[PDB]
Amino acid sequence: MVVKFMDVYQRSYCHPIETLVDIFQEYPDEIEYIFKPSAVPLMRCGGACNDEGLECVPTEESNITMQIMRIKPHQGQHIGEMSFLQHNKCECRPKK
Amino acid sequence: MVVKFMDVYQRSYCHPIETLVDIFQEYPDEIEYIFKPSAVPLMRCGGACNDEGLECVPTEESNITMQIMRIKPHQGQHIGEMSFLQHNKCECRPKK
Repeated sequence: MVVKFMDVYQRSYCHPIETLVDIFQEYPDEIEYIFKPSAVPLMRCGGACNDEGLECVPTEESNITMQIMRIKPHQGQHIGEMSFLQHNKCECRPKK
Repeated sequence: MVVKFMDVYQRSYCHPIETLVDIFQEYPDEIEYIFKPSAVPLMRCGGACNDEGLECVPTEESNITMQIMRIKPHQGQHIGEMSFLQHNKCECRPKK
């Protein structure tokens, strides 16, 4: 079959999407660590907007705490809680 | 609460993930066109593997056809069918 355009557009439109997010990218100051897993799944805004003058951005957010394996040379592996930001609501906004 | 490590790793482990994929990326030979929506959601392999000599790749795939709006600046627009690859099964394999 074929997905009809209106259906394709609505499902591709700006909304919260579970996304794999690199841990080190979120915690840029932890330069001595390697994390396992290296990326975790987090709800993040993504998708289209009606006119190019707009971008998909969060209008509501919250945090989630996860146990992450933190590995630094000579310190063996540690399992530690790390907090990550999630997007609960998304809307199209003018590119500032 | 806190998501326990075993669950964190399991949810982060190589598997098919609904991913927003840039159409022009899947069809880089379609220069003249602006697609709308510019990206669509497709199931794509993503996630961690146990050791770094491995990468998450598809081991079963399929196709999905969607009606996409094709725009040629100052030339009008057409709604047309476009085929996209989908990943149905993923596995961690050597980075040959």
